[PDB]
Amino acid sequence: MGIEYRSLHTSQLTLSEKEALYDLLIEGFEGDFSHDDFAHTLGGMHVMAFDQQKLVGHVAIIQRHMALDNTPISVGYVEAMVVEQSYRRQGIGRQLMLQTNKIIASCYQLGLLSASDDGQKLYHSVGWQIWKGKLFELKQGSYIRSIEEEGGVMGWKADGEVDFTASLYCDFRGGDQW
Amino acid sequence: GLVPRGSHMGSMGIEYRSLHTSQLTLSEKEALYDLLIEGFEGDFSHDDFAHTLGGMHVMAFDQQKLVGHVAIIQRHMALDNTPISVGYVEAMVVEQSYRRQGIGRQLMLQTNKIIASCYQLGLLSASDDGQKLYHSVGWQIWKGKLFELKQGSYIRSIEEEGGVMGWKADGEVDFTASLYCDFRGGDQW
Ligand SMILES: CN[C@@H]1[C@@H](O)[C@@H](O[C@@H]2[C@@H](O)[C@H](O[C@H]3O[C@H](CN)CC[C@H]3NC(C)=O)[C@@H](N)C[C@H]2N)OC[C@]1(C)O
Ligand SMILES: CN[C@@H]1[C@@H](O)[C@@H](O[C@@H]2[C@@H](O)[C@H](O[C@H]3O[C@H](CN)CC[C@H]3NC(C)=O)[C@@H](N)C[C@H]2N)OC[C@]1(C)O
Repeated sequence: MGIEYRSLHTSQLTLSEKEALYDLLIEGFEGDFSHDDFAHTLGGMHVMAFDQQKLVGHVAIIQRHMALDNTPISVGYVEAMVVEQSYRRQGIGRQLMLQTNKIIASCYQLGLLSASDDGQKLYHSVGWQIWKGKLFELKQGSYIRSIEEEGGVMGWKADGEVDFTASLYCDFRGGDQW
Repeated sequence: GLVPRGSHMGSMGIEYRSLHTSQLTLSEKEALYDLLIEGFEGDFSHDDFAHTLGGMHVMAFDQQKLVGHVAIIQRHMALDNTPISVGYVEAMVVEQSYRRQGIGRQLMLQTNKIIASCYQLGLLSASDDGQKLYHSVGWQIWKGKLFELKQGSYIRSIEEEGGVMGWKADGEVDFTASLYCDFRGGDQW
């Protein structure tokens, strides 16, 4: 412990934090990180962990506009969790998601994310549970169903009640829509 | 208790603060809502207040009084069939007694800064009485066709064409291409 946490919007980042963020994401994902993945990281809030001026952890929360069963839903979508390897064994990830949960709770109706191989445990340990409904994405104007993502997407409710069996229609982006 | 949030500058006795929605108190949320209705003379709907939150706010205060606001929403659209990241400008308003003092200009200058650092294109929907201010800081009429998701299908937004304005974020965007916005409650533009 001894890690200072900062919640800042992309518009508030230093050049130092951006350059440190980019190096951390590449080390953590090492070629699994597209230029599209980097694009999805930007535009919203970043939760960052610092060990005495040098960045050790990061998670981002971006606003997405989806449809939950023909009803508009304001989603805080979680992107690019990464913790430096030497710092992965200190609960930094859990602290990251708890600030994430607060931001989602004070801004959006629903938090969404697409779990990775390393972690479907950490997200579950702070209240995230697998999304059970069908998932759809925009593909050249019309909506295709994202079968390859169902079971990999998890949600988190904040002060409401959302049918985790309903269909979700995500907004359009580059690369992986989820 | 209360700590410094985001960022602050001052211009001619007016303090301007850029805050994310997650960085505002419930009291500040209600002060803003009070500002929006009085400033729009009742035209401001609850769907429009929902469209205001979730992103950044620039807020102008005459001393302790909230006298100006603008919001920058992140929206995910398509240009033709290319993905484009949009900072959508919402709920621009200055209190009636505080017009003619350069507050809307300063609000938009901060808006341009936020957009330039975060998104590829700024977009807004302006009134015919409001196009003059955004033109004064580089915004141009969008020339392409506009589309909106209605019940899962894209329909042409004929009534909004000519009323949407854009501001390129240090790049190149063809303002004659068509725009396919994201789904939301209330008015899509
Ligand atoms: C079906 N089995 C899965 C397999 O489809 C795949 O899932 C991918 C998921 O990981 C990825 O998002 C994660 O990777 C992005 C770029 N690499 C950065 C954000 C990161 N999540 C954030 C919260 O850290 C999604 N954008 C796309 C998913 N297809 O890889 C994991 C998997 C379990 O094998
Ligand atoms: C085609 N002639 C226009 C006419 O369609 C209409 O345009 C509307 C536009 O104004 C409105 O957005 C403005 O009002 C929102 C809620 N009222 C708050 C945000 C505010 N823009 C923010 C930046 O101040 C859009 N959301 C919907 C548009 N239909 O009214 C104006 C008009 C000139 O008559």
